[PDB]
Amino acid sequence: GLKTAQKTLFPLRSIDDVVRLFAAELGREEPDLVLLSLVLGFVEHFLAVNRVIPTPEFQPSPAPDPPGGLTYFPVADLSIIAALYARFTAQIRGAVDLGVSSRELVKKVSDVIWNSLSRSYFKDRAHIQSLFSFITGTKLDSSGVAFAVVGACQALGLRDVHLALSEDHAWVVFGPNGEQTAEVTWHGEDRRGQTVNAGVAERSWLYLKGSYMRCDRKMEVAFMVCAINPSIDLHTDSLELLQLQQKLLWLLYDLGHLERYPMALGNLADLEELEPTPGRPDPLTLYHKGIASAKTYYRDEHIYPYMYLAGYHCRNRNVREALQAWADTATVIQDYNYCREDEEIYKEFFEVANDVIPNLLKEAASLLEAGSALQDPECFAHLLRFYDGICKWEEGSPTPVLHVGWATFLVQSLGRFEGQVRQKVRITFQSEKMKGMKELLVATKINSSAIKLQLTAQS
Ligand SMILES: CC1(CN2CCC3(CC2)CN(c2ncnnc2Oc2ccc(F)cc2CN2C(=O)C[C@H]4C[C@H]42)C3)CC1
Ligand SMILES: [K+]
Repeated sequence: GLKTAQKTLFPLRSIDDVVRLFAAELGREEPDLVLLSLVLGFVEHFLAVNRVIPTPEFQPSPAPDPPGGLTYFPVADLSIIAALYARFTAQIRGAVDLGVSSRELVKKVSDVIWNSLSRSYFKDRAHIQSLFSFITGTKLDSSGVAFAVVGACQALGLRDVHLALSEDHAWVVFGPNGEQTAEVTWHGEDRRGQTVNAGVAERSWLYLKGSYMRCDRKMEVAFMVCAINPSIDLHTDSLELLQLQQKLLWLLYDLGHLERYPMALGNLADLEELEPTPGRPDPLTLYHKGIASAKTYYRDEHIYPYMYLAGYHCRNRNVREALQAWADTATVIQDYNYCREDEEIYKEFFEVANDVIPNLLKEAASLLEAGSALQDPECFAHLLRFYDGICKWEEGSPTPVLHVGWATFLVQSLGRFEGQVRQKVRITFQSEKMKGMKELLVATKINSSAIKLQLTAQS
């Protein structure tokens, strides 16, 4: 059952109503993860899953239809939300018979979630992150399973069970000092029931060498807020869900609950880039706050803080700063071993190397044709440092990184820098691969076939 202080806040008729419910919950020692996730999932379902109103091309009279379209909000009645809340609690409270939780108990709660899920659905669909999705559709995405287990543990009074988050995987931590770990969901087959010890030991990006986020209840709220998915379709985001996420992230920010959450700070900066809130820090300040957070709390072993920053510089045509931030990105990855479950960060580096940097340099070339970053040997050195970090990442790893297609874009990006610029650098490389082709990189003529042979040499 819901406390009367919670019920008095319903019905929710606006974004602001939702923000007040979140503000009220975050003022308590145990913000109700199940209540809050159900509200967000309900609002998201009727704003993005079933879009009620779609998202026109002057005259003396008023226009027949709203000339700028409509935004809307689906009213969240207490009756609807409490009914779903009671459904979840009856389910969880019934399936387990009851300040440190044991491994046997955590596995039990995890199994309750796991075995409730549909046997066959597309695990990568949008809008199956929330407990609304779990209750009304018996479907959860990978990290949504972990969040639901944490939520179920809170509903059972297991105050020591918490969400653990890397940059692409989720599990639970528990025990005396939060040092116990259990896999509860799949990634990518599954390691459910295992500890994460072997993943931390293999130095894969997926477990961040142990420098992963151990949430408290307030960061679990921040997680579900980051989990809002505004996509209506591939080309259309719900303005309302973006605005809801933005107001909620600022609320969490002001309470200090994004201090140890770098990707949440980058998320907020991305939103401020599109819709700046007057009186708030500008996006660059927030991007640098996320980098400072990763340095302070996670040993500077996170990748995305620098990709957030680089992307902003890229969209703002700050070529020098973008290239330096990508070089900084590769400098963090170079100390990891590329493992089989690391595909997500691989795809991000792939798009940077083979699309975003080529586009950035083509943009810069269009300015020069009409000082330019393409005439700056520091920019060229940053490009080489980016590839050096990727090569060192690959070096000695169980999985190859570079393939022939990467060499095509490298040759093209090298060519964007005139030989007279390239011949000015004096660089030392970490990777054997880059050491083995330093002279090819600074030669007046760029030997495409040799660079392809060298970049594709087997690790
Ligand atoms: C490349 C760039 C953009 N890019 C950066 C990376 C994200 C996508 C956008 C930001 N984001 C996250 N934000 C906050 N919390 N977790 C996140 O990721 C995880 C982490 C562990 C998991 F197990 C599952 C997910 C997926 N996930 C989310 O996306 C939100 C909540 C539901 C969780 C991943 C420029 C930087
Ligand atoms: K390596």
